[PDB]
Amino acid sequence: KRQNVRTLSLIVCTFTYLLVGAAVFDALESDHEMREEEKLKAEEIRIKGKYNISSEDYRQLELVILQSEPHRAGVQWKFAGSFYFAITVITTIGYGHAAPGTDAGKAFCMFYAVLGIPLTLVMFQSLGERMNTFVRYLLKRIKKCCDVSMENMVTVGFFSCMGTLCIGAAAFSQCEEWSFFHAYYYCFITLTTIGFGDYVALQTKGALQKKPLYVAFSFMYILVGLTVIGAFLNLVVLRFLT
Amino acid sequence: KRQNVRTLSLIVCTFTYLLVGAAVFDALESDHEMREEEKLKAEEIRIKGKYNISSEDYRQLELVILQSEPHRAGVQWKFAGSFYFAITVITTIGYGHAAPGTDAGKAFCMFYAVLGIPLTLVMFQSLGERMNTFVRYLLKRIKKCCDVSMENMVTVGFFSCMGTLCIGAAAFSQCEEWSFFHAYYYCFITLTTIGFGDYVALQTKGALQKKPLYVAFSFMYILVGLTVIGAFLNLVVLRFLT
Ligand SMILES: CC(C)CCC[C@@H](C)[C@H]1CC[C@H]2[C@@H]3CC=C4C[C@@H](OC(=O)CCC(=O)O)CC[C@]4(C)[C@H]3CC[C@]12C
Ligand SMILES: CC(C)CCC[C@@H](C)[C@H]1CC[C@H]2[C@@H]3CC=C4C[C@@H](OC(=O)CCC(=O)O)CC[C@]4(C)[C@H]3CC[C@]12C
Ligand SMILES: CC(C)CCC[C@@H](C)[C@H]1CC[C@H]2[C@@H]3CC=C4C[C@@H](OC(=O)CCC(=O)O)CC[C@]4(C)[C@H]3CC[C@]12C
Ligand SMILES: CC(C)CCC[C@@H](C)[C@H]1CC[C@H]2[C@@H]3CC=C4C[C@@H](OC(=O)CCC(=O)O)CC[C@]4(C)[C@H]3CC[C@]12C
Ligand SMILES: CC(C)CCC[C@@H](C)[C@H]1CC[C@H]2[C@@H]3CC=C4C[C@@H](OC(=O)CCC(=O)O)CC[C@]4(C)[C@H]3CC[C@]12C
Ligand SMILES: CC(C)CCC[C@@H](C)[C@H]1CC[C@H]2[C@@H]3CC=C4C[C@@H](OC(=O)CCC(=O)O)CC[C@]4(C)[C@H]3CC[C@]12C
Ligand SMILES: [K+]
Ligand SMILES: [K+]
Repeated sequence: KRQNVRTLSLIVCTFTYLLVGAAVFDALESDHEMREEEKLKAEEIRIKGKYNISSEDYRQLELVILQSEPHRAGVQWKFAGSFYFAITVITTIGYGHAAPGTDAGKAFCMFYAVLGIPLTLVMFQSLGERMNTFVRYLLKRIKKCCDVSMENMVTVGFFSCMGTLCIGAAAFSQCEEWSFFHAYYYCFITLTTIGFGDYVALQTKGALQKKPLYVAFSFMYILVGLTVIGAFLNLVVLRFLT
Repeated sequence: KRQNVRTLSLIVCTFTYLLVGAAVFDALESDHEMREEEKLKAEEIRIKGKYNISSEDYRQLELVILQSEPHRAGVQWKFAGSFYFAITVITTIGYGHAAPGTDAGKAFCMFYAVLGIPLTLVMFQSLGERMNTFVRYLLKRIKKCCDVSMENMVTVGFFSCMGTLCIGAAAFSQCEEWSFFHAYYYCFITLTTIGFGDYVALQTKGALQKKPLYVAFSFMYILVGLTVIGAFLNLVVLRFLT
C-alpha cells in the first residue's frame, strides 16, 4: 500500500545518506585527527618531562581545568546568563551555557523544556506565517507598481536567508573578532538549532555583564534568524508534511 | 484582527515564561556556582603554589588539555564515530563529537545538514503517523476483544513515552554505570534534541571500537525515542499548527 511503500522508501534514502556522509567525513578528517593527536601528545610529553609532573596529580589538573572552563567567562548564572540559558533551552539549541549541577535544577529544566517547547514552536510558526504573508503582500505591491508564483516566493526566501546569514556573520566578525567564514558557520549552526560549532558568543571578557546592548542585539538577531528559518520551513518543507 | 491578536498574545506569554525561568535558574544556581568557583580556585592556587607553575606556561597547559579532551576517548573519526556524528547532525543534536577543524569539512557539514534536515523530519513524521495508526488499531482491537477518544490516545502516548524513557535510563545506568536520575536526564536531553546535558555516552574505554552491539543498540534506541517523540508531537502539538 502507499503508506508502507512511502515509509520503506524514506528509510532507505536516509540510511544511504548517512553512510555517504560518514564515509566522506572519515576520509576527510582521519589524517587531521591523527596529526592533531600526534602534536598534542608530543607537546604534553615535552611539558611533562620539563616540569616533572607526577602521573597521579596529572588527572587532578585535567579535572580542575575542565570544571573551570565555564567559570573563565565570568559569572554565568546571573540574570543575563540565566536568560541566555533559558533561551537556548526553549529554542532547543542547548549549548553555550553550563549544565546545572543540582538534581532539582535538572528536574526544573526538564519541566521547563516540556512546558515551553510546544509554545515556542507554535509562536515561531505563527510569526513565520505572518512574515510570509507580509512578504507576499510586498511582492504583490512591487509587481503592481512596476499573480505571484511559488518559485518567486522560494527565491525571495532564499535571498532573505542568505542576506540575514551574511549580516549576522559580518556583525559577529566585527564584534567577536572572528573570521568571516567562521562567523558564517557559527551563524548557520545557531540558526539550524544544532548548538555546537566550536564557537560561542557572549563568552569573552565578561560581555554578558558589560555590554547589555550587544546581548540585546544578539538575542534579536537569534530571534529574527529563527523566525526566518521557520518561515522558510513552512514555505518549502511543511507542505510535504500533511 | 485574529492573526495580530494571536501573534501579540503568544509573544507576551513567551517573554513572561522566559523571565520566570531565568529568575528561578539564577536563584537556584548562583550559590552553587559561587561555591564551585571558590573551590576550584582554591584548588588551582594550591596546586600552582605546590608545583611552582609559571603564569606564561599555565595557559599552554589549559589549551593542550582542552584540545585533547575529545582525543581521550580514542579515534573519534572512524566509521562508527563518523556515523555517530552524521546521526547527531541530521537529528539536530549536535553534541557528543568534536567539531571538524577543516574549512572544507565545515562547508560539507553545512551542505549535509541543509540537504538532510527536511528528509529526516519528513521520515520521522511519516513513521510517527504510522506508529499512531498502529496504536489506534491496537487500542480498537483491545476494546473490541474486551470508538476511541483522544484522551485515551494521549494517555497511551504519555505512558509509552514514560516507559521508553525508563527503559533507556535503566539500560544506560547498567551500561554507562550512571545514576538512574542522571541516566533519565541524559535520555530526556537526547530525545528532546537539546544535545548537551554534561553527559555523553559511547565515550568510555573506546566503546565505539570494541562494542559494536552497544553502538547498534544505542542507535536503535535513539531512533525509537525520536520516532515516539515525533508521534507525540503530531498527536498533541501538530493540530495547533494549521
Ligand atoms: C504533555 C505536554 C507535551 C503538553 C504540552 C502543552 C501544550 C499542548 C499547550 C501548552 C501551552 C499551550 C498554548 C498556550 C497558548 C496558546 C494561545 C492560543 O491563542 C488564542 O487562544 C488566541 C488565538 C486563537 O484563537 O487561536 C492558541 C493556543 C496556544 C498556542 C496553546 C496551544 C497548546 C499549548 C502549546
Ligand atoms: C537594511 C538592513 C538589512 C540593515 C540592517 C542594519 C544593520 C546593518 C545594523 C542594525 C543593528 C546593528 C548592530 C547594533 C549593535 C551593535 C553592537 C556594537 O558594539 C559596540 O559598539 C561595542 C563593541 C565594539 O567595541 O565593537 C557593534 C555594532 C553592532 C553589532 C551593530 C552592527 C550593524 C547592525 C547589525
Ligand atoms: C517587538 C518585540 C520583538 C520587542 C521585544 C523586546 C526586546 C527588544 C527586549 C524585551 C526584554 C529585553 C531583555 C530584558 C532584560 C535583559 C537583561 C539585561 O542585562 C542587564 O541589564 C544586566 C547584565 C548586563 O549588564 O548586560 C540585558 C538585556 C536583556 C537581555 C533585554 C534584551 C532586550 C529584550 C529582549
Ligand atoms: C533549499 C532546501 C531547503 C531544499 C530542501 C530539499 C527538500 C525540499 C527535498 C529534498 C529531499 C526531498 C524528499 C525526498 C524523497 C521523498 C519521498 C517521496 O515519496 C514518494 O515519492 C512516494 C510516496 C508518495 O507518493 O508521496 C515523497 C517526497 C520526499 C519526502 C521528498 C520531499 C522533499 C525533500 C525533503
Ligand atoms: C517488552 C519490552 C518493553 C522490553 C524491551 C526489551 C529490553 C528490556 C531489552 C531489549 C534490548 C536489550 C539491550 C540489548 C543490548 C545490551 C548491551 C549489553 O552490553 C553488554 O553486554 C556489554 C556491556 C556490559 O558488560 O554490560 C547490556 C544490555 C543491553 C543494553 C540490553 C538491555 C535490555 C534491552 C534494552
Ligand atoms: C527495521 C530497520 C529499523 C533496521 C535498520 C538496520 C539497523 C539495525 C542497522 C543497519 C546499518 C547498521 C549499522 C552499519 C554499520 C555500523 C558500523 C559498526 O562499526 C564497526 O563495525 C566498527 C566499529 C566497532 O567495532 O564498533 C557498528 C554498527 C553500525 C553502526 C550498524 C548498526 C546497526 C545498523 C544501523
Ligand atoms: K540541539
Ligand atoms: K535541536
